[PDB]
Amino acid sequence: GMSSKVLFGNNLDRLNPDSRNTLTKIARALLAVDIDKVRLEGHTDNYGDEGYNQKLSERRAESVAAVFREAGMPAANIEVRGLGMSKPVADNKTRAGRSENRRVAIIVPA
Repeated sequence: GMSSKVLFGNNLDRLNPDSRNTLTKIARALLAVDIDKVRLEGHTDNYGDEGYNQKLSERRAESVAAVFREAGMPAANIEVRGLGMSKPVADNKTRAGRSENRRVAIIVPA
């Protein structure tokens, strides 16, 4: 369940109930131990153009941000960033790699 990486289907930007429940637990844990800040970075595969992917990455990051806000984390303490297709961690040549690029990274910055 719990992971810093949240995955999405091809061209999708929402969260199913299992994902939302997992993310609520992460959010509530961070709230409980009085963490200052969470940074949510949205990402895409490189299919489609820069702008298309930029906006998709923003929608993904916002979906995750909303779960943190609903759990009680103030918006002022959440940094939401879409990086589009620019910072892959896996191989866009393959389905498996593209799948691992379709993500939000949950970060607790120092």
